[PDB]
Amino acid sequence: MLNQELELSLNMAFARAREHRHEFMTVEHLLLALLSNPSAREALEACSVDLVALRQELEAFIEQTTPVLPASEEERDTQPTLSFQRVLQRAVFHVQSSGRNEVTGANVLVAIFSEQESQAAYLLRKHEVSRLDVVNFISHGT
Repeated sequence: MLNQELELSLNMAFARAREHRHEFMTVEHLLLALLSNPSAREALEACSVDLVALRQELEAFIEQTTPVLPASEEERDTQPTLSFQRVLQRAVFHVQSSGRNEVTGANVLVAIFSEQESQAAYLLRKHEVSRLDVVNFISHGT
């Protein structure tokens, strides 16, 4: 049910975490991946969000908080955490309820706002991304 561009973003996120040997991937990794997803980026530019500043702070936070695998063996692949899974599950079932067939990066962006205590949500608020604006742009513009 995921559209090509969203599948690409998720694959890129996985491939990035493997390159970095990151032990797990949180909702913050997901948001970082969405900053270059056309659907989610378009929604963010419509809100006049400074994507450069947002990306830099998100990247800093990830590197500073994500454990990195030692040159040792075992668990070579990264694992999505409960926040990463919840957000995707939320988007998928919200789209299914809207009668639409495709899940886009923008739908996933809206779902991230529901992870209220996450650093991802904190940074969206910090950078003045109103969920109301995002939702209005999606309902009408897509």
